[PDB]
Parts: sequence; C-alpha cells; structure tokens
Amino acid sequence: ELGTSNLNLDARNLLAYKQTEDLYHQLLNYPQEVISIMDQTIKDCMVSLIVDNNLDYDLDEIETKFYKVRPYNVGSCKGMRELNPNDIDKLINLKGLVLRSTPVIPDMKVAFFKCNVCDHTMAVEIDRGVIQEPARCERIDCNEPNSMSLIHNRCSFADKQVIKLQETPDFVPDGQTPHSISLCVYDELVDSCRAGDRIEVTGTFRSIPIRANSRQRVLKSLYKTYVDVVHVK
Amino acid sequence: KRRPQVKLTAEKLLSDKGLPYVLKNAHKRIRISSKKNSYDNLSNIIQFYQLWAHELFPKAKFKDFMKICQTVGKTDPVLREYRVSLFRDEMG
Amino acid sequence: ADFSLTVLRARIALLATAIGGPDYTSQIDPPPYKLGDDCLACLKDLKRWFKLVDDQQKRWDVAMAVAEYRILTDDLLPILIDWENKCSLAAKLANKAYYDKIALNCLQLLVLMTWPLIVTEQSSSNQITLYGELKKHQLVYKKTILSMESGKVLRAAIRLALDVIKIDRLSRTPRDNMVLKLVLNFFRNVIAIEPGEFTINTKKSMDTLPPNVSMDDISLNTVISSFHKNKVFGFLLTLTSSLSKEFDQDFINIPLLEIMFYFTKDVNQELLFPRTSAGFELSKLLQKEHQMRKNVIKHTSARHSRFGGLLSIQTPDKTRLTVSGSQALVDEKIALQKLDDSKKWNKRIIKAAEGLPNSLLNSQTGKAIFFTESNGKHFKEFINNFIDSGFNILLHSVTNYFTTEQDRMVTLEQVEYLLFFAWFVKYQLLRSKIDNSADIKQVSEALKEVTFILVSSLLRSAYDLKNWTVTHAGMIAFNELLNLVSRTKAATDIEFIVSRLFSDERIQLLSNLPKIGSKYSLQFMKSCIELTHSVLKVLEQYSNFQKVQANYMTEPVIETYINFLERFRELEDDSIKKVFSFFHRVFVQAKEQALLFRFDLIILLREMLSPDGLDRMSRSRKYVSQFSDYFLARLKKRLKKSPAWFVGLLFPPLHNSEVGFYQRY
Amino acid sequence: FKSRALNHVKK
DNA sequence: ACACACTCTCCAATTCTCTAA
DNA sequence: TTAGAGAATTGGAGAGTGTGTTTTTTTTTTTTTTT
Ligand SMILES: [Zn+2]
Repeated sequence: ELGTSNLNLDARNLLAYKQTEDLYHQLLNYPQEVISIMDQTIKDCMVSLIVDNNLDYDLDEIETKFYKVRPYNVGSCKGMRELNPNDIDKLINLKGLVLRSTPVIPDMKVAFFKCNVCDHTMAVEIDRGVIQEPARCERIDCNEPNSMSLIHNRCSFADKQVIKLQETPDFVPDGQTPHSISLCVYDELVDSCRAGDRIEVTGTFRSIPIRANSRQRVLKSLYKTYVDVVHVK
Repeated sequence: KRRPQVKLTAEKLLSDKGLPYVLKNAHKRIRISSKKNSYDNLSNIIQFYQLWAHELFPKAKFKDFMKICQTVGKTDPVLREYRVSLFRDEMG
Repeated sequence: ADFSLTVLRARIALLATAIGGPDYTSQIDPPPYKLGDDCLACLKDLKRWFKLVDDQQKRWDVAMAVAEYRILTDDLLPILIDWENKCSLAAKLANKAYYDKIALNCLQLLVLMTWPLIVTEQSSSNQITLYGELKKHQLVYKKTILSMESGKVLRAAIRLALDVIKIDRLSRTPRDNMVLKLVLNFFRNVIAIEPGEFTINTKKSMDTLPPNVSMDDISLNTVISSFHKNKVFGFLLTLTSSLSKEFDQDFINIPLLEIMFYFTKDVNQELLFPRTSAGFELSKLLQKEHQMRKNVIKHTSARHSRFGGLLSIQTPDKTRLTVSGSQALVDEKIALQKLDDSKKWNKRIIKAAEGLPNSLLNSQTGKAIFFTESNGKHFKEFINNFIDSGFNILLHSVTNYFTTEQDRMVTLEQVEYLLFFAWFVKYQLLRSKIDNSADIKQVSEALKEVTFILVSSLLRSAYDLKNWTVTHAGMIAFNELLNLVSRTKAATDIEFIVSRLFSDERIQLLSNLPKIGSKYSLQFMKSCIELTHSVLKVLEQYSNFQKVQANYMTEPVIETYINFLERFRELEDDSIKKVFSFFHRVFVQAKEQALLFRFDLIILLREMLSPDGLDRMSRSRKYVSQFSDYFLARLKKRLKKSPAWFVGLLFPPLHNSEVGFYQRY
Repeated sequence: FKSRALNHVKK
C-alpha cells in the first residue's frame, strides 16, 4: 500500500522460530544463493496475498517490480585487520567511519544487438561480466555470420558506487595508524552516505584476481579483496 | 589423418543403455492428470525424453536429436527389424 | 582503348552542345533554352549510337556517356516542355511541322534511356560491370521527370497521343499506330523504375540510392500525385474503356496490361478500406510494446550480474550437472532450457525463384505502402472506375489472344497475366462483401470457359516442366477462381464449370501440390494451404467426397503443415485458424489419429502454448488449448492400451503389412 | 562468373 | 618466446541424383 | 516404393605465418640558511 520494494530482516528471528534454526547458519555460509531464494519467496507471497484475498491491486504491477530482502544484526562485529582467507564469500559485519565516495558509475545489465543487413534485433542477458554475442543472425532467411552488432545507448544499465571506509581508533594496534577497506554498493543505497559519517554495515567479503597487463589474460597470484554490502545502519 | 568425427548411430540406440531403457521405464516415468492443465501435462511428457536424450548422446540440441533420429530410423534395416519385433510382441 | 572510349564520350559531349542553348541577350534571368541546327542529325546520330553500336556490341557504355553529360535532364526535358507550352498557349487562343518532328524524336530517346534493365548469363561482361551504376542514374531520371514544373513533361507525351486519337482508325497507317504504342510504353517505365537490388560475385563469403535521391522522391505515393495533376488517369481510363470499338486491339492491349500490373503490385486491398484514429492505434501498439517489455522483465534478475551463485542439478542415477545464474536456482524450466542452449552445433540447412521484379511471389506482403488522403481517394477512384468500366473488355481481349499464342510465351507475360487476374477478382469480392452498391457482375468475365481453360493450362504446363515461379503464380490465380465460384453458388453453367474443374486428372494435380511444398520458401507453403482450404470446402458443399479426402491424408502433407506451422511468430492470426481447421479434419472427423503421434508436433504445442508465444488473449489460444486437451486425452488412452508406442513416438510409422495394420489402429 | 543477388535482403 | 590475429589448405561429411528390383 | 551406388558441394580442423611486448606551473607541510 506504500508502493515500496525492500524488507528489513534482523537475523535473530530465524533462531526464534523452530523450523529456521538451521537456515540461520546456511545464510552465513551461503549468502548468494540463500538471499536469492528469499527474494523469490517474498515476491510470490506478495502475489499470493492479492490473489487469495482477491483484492483490487494490479497483478501486472506487482509482477513488474523487483523485491529484495536486506538481512542485518547477523552477529558479532569483526575487526578489519582480522579478516582471513577462510572468510571468503561468507557474511561479515563492520563498524567504521566514512572517508569519501566516488561518483556513480554506470554498470551494464542487458545488451542490445541489431543486424547490419536485415535489421533484426535481439536483447541479451549479461552474467559473470561476459556478453554472450550470437554467432550468426538468428532470422531464418538471413542466417549469416558476423551479421549482428551492438548499440550502446539502447542497452540497459544500473548504478554502482564505491565507498571508502576507515578503521575506528578503538581497534588500532599499539604504536600504529588506522587502515581502510573499500565497499561496493548498488541501486537503492547508492548516494546514502557522506564524508565524516559513522556507520555499521553488513555484506559478503569477496576476493577477485587482477590482470598483469591490459593486452592478455595473464593474472597475478595475489587477489584483490573488498566488501559487497547488502545493508547499512 | 585428423581424428574421425563422432556421431549418433543405430548401435547406440540398440545398446542396453539405449532404447530398451525407455520401454523398461516409461510406464513408470510419465503421468498425466486431468487435475492439471494441458500446458502442465504437455510440459511433463517432454522431461523424461529430454533427460534420456542427453544421457544417450550429449552432442546436440534436443530438436537436432529428434530430427537426426528420423534419418537412421527410416533407413537402417536392423533398427526396423527391432521395431517390427516390438509390434509382433504385442501381436503375441 | 581508353582514348577511343573518351573520344566517343567527347563526340557525345560536343553533340550535347551542338543541340542549342538559352539566350544571353534575354535579360530574363533566366530565359528558357534556345534551339540549335544540325539538331535533327544530332538526335539521329545519338539514336544510331544506341542502336547501331551499343546494342550491336552489348555494352551500356553509350548510356554511361549520356549520363555523364546529363543529356536527359539538361536538354530533352526543356525541349519537350517548351514545345508543349508553346502549343498549349496557341491552343488557349483557339516549318511548324519541324518543331513537331523535334518533339517526336526527343520522346523516343526518353523511352530508350529509362528502359528497364535485365541481366543474364548471356549479357556481356561490360553490361554486368555497368549494371549497378546505371541503376543509380535511372533512379535520378525517375525523380527528375516527375519533378519538372510538377511533372509537366507528362502532358507532352499524351498530347502526342492525342494527335493519333484524332482521326478515324480506318485512316491509321502502321507508322501512325506506333505512336499510340510508344506513349503507353513510356508510362510503363516511369512506374517500373524503383530502388536497386544489390548483386555481387560469389567469390568469397565476406544501399544504392545516390546522394541526390530519397525515398519520398521515388515512392509509389509520389507517382500517384504526379499523374493526377498532369491528367494521366483520364487518358488510361478513356483509352481502355472504348478499346472494344475498333482501335486496333493488337497494338495497345499488352502494354496496357503491364501498366495495371506495375502499380497494383505492392498494395494490399485491406489498406484501401478502413475496416485521431492514428493516435488511438499508436497508443494501443504501445500497450503491445509494454507487454513485450514485461516478457523480458519476467526473465530478468533483481540483483546484479556478478552477485550470482552456482547451481548443481542431480539426475536419476545420481549424476550431476552445473549451471550458473540466480534465476536457475528457482526455475527448472529455465535451467533445462539454458542447459541445452550452451551447446555449440546446429545442423546446416537447405534452400527457388529468380529473374523478375519484386512482387507477391518472393516477398513478405505483411508490409503496406503509404498514402496521402488525397492519394488514397484518387487511387480508389481510378481503379474503381477501371473495374466498373474496363476490366471485362480488357480480359476478354487479352485472353483470346493468349489461347492462340500460348506456345510462344515468355515467363514474364505468364506471371503478369496471373497476377492481374488475381488482384482485380479479389478486390471486387472484398468491395461487394463490404457494400451493396458494388456488385459481382463487374468481374464476371473471369468465369467463362476459355479463361478457365487458360489458367488451367498455364498451371499444368508450369508444373510439368518444374518451373516453380510460374507454378507459384498459377497457384494464386487458380485459388481466386475457386473463391469466386463459391461466391456465385451462394446466390446454372457454374456447376458445369465445377464438374469440368474437378475431373479426376485435376484432383490428381491439386492433391499432389502440398506434398512438394515442404522444401520451398515460406510463401509457397502458404499458397498451398489456402488453396487446399478452398478446394476441400467447395467439394464439401457439392453435397465422391470420401475418395477425395482419403487422397489428401498421408505423411508428406502433414510434414508440410507442421514445417509451416512452427514459424508462427511471423504469420497472421488467420493462417493458424486454417491449419487447425485441417487438424480438426484429420484428427476428429476422419479419425486417422495415428498421423499426429509424432514428437516434433508435441514440442511445438509447448512452445506456442507457453507464456512464451501466442498471446494470452488472442483468439488463437482458444483453438490451440481446445485442440491439445483432446489430443492428450486420446494419447493417454492409446499409450496405456499398448505400451509399444513410447518407442513409436520418435519415429515415422512403419509400413510393414503384417504388423502395420494393427500399428495404425 | 558466379553473380548472385541478395534475394533474402527484405528488411 | 610467448599469446594472439589472421590466412591457407585438404579432406570427409553431407545431400542430391540416377538406376533397378 | 525402397534402397543403394556415384557425384557434387561445403566446414572446419588444423596447420601455418606474421606480429607485439621490456623501459612550467599550482598548492601545502617541513627543514634549513639567509637577512
Ligand atoms: Zn539478419
């Protein structure tokens, strides 16, 4: 009735209800799959309410929207220096102070192709960062190679932003200076936070390779690390 | 020489891994209901045939599996002997 | 050599100035042109350069020279238009022969340069080299001729005709009759020139409008406006309608067929009948766009493209597969489809018509051409008066010609005749379906016996020699004749005509025709379907029937029907109604159930019936779901009675005598 | 020569 | 010398056609 | 009406070739010699 898309969820309620006592652990150990499961559960429940209670609301409108869960209050907070390689892809909680934010970056989500000779068009889904370009034009009578081409300004994009978080002085080692970590944030949460803000966050602790040069597929042995936030408080 | 190409052939179909599996299991696999839609039951029939086609010969797209089957099915005499044997078993 | 070539080009250029020029005393800024001398010899030698040299050497180089020096646009049009306007003023008032001589000879060059272009394996390498470029220059010609003073050269060409209309046919010498052929031969070209077709040498597997030309210059819409203002449609109408009275029919009535073909071509009749309106339908179309957008959204993930986890799926016998992406976690249908979609191969594929200009035979005609309101009403008026006035008298002459000349025909004249018949008969049926002011008697010359024989004979001879384009057109003509018959039976000799149309020989042919359609292009199969629907429906209302229907039902017809049906994303709402009518006939009435238990039909009904394909509210889903319900009920019964059909469903049915009879039933 | 038109070109 | 982009070549897989039972 | 023997057309396997790469401010915190 307020026309809104995101649901908060403090994880302790999963321990109170007997049927979800194990789901709490599975959430921390497998966030990417479990959170997706929760999303597609919430959307179906919203549809079920209007069709079961046979209400006036537009079914198409609810089908069009995206719904997202945002879990929080997951457990004890963790010191920024004490994250170890056995924590990769698990949920984490951090406290700190915001230094700076970069401007919004466009991130592609759907690609748009057009045939150069016969003007057939196809929309393609992006996953794992790779564009799945077609081998030949898919129109039956125009089955030709190298015939499709990309149209940049008819693609679809999404907002990405990077926030720089600094260690709070309460945790710094004796005779040393505070460190910092970088947070990647998307869509709703993009412009939320300013320089000098003090926050607590929740997100998956990720790691990725980096290339030796821009010409070739050669990777370095050290991996970059960052946090992929799903909630801010 | 270059390595020779790998293909679907009647020997695979007549193998124990092949077509006898479908006749040994299809009665138990598929189940229609009036209690579900045409689209529902129609979708259901194709499941088993798809998984079986993958297990038999993973080269190619499902449609290509069916259409490939047509050629050898019409031409090979040994396969046709097996098929008339089935329908004789029902004439038994 | 190159120098001999440029010497001829220079000779032409000098001839392109010996011709004359405007007057620089005039102080009239600018005046018209002014006339040279030797100019008779100039025109005549140019005529010789075409006929005595370029034709004899098969070049098109001479045309390239005259295009270089822009002779048409620069001299021929103002020479003619000045002659016309001078004589017009003189007529307003109400050696001169020499002026008229120049008028004749300028026009004959206009016909020659704009004559349409043909390329074969017997054309010279020179012509094959020059084809693509001379196309550009002829496009320029069409634009220019329609543009000058809003097209006023076209009044000169008909005034020339009016001199030979003038005095009695009994007087009219052969040289005299050539003018009346020549004038009509001009308008055929002006309509026939249109945007190019790209052509290349197939040595390696890897637009042509020039900078001064655009679509609105060249569109058929333009040509309507141009002819109407310059008074052409009155001439074609008066000339065709009094044709029976002793104008020698022989010289006029084929050129006058080609005009009617050349601008009926590219119109769908529904576009001429309506059945804020533009804005209303645009808004409705935007609703359809929103539905497609919704379809894409329903396959789109909420969280971004690098959030994605991983999925594993375990089969029976405990073997496991791996797929990525967040929607695969929840939708097994999508996971199964996405799993097969990764696999590389597709089987490579097989492919019917060439030699003739674009038409219904080799293009998808679900694409109109677009009219001003004044143009729409003027075009409707022209062909309506043509039908009410000219059609029977034209068809009677042109048909009783061709019966005496069938052996000598060429492919184009066959395809013209069959696509002039078709258009006018259909349009009249539609017009009287709409309204009572119209009547069917206007097109009634098509039915009399001689024409029926001739359409039959064309279809026969085309089929035997395996000429598939004439066979295609003949299929379209023979469709309409049958359609017209069912109209007239819904009101004597017509039953006699039916009985002769449905002698056993013809049933053999008309039964044969869908079987071969499986290989060919999407239009061919569609012609086969619509003809079949009509052919069976007439014989249903004859009351023989059981012999004829059993003749149709067999594997190679069903193959064609499915092969056509699976391209439904491209087809109309109406054609699918026709296909399921036939399946109702095969499955329920005839009770030949065994044909359709074949797997690539079962795939099809899922695709088309899914939330993927046919719209949730189109009339198609009523028919499809009502069919599939019954299909699967009978299939259930069959499979439990005899379990061998599980292995049956993959393969064609089995033609052995001893087991096959029980198999089919 | 193996000349050929783009018969399929219709957009 | 080590990944790449691009060119060249040969061979067999495939479909089409003709003949006779 | 099936099928099998021979010819023509096409695909892409894979082999080969050539190629590119390492590498005057202006603003702001701090030490030092100079009036
Ligand atoms: Zn294309």
